[PDB]
Amino acid sequence: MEDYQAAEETAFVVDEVSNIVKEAIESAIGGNAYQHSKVNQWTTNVVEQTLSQLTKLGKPFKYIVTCVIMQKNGAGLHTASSCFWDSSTDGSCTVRWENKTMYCIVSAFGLSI
Amino acid sequence: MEDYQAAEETAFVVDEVSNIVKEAIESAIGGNAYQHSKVNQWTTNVVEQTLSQLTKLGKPFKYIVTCVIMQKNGAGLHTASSCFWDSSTDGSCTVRWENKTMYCIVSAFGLSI
Repeated sequence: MEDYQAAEETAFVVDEVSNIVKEAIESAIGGNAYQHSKVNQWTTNVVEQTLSQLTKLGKPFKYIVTCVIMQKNGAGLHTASSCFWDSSTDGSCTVRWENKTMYCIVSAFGLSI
Repeated sequence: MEDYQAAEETAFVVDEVSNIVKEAIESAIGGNAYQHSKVNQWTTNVVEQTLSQLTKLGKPFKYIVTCVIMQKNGAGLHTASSCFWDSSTDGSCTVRWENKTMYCIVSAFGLSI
């Protein structure tokens, strides 16, 4: 029982990362519409909140967070991520959020130290 | 002198990864115009070529490759990333490529094992 608890403590749980990413996106973006001059601040705030929460987790992981904001004007969006790590300890979580005007794709990667 | 060569061998060279990514983008994409049906193939080929070359480098790095391909239709693009590793060993390299019709941003992250 103790070993499973320790493994869960040291594991990269995708659900909590996705929750953190959703909370950061909503806090920084929320109901706000797409504005080109403010995409800089929005991406910065989302990534900073996500990395702060991931560090607050206390898990022995190096974290890499990437955020993409795109305007809804008919343009096509495709994000793909293929990597090379140890699948037993490192993880990734891609969260797609969208409102009436804007796509926000945030990919978080946690690699064991 | 030997220590410097060993460090350079084990270091995440930004320029080498940038050249690898540019080569992958040119090989997979080249001068082709934007086609939504080909974006999946282009992204997959770019990422796999980048990963293959980075693994052929022989450096003890876990590699993360993310590719974004979007049509040019007047919408402004921003891709942002902020992370948490040991800055002395792990590195990142983002390459922005564009033609008449499409933007393509590829971010590669090499983390020491």
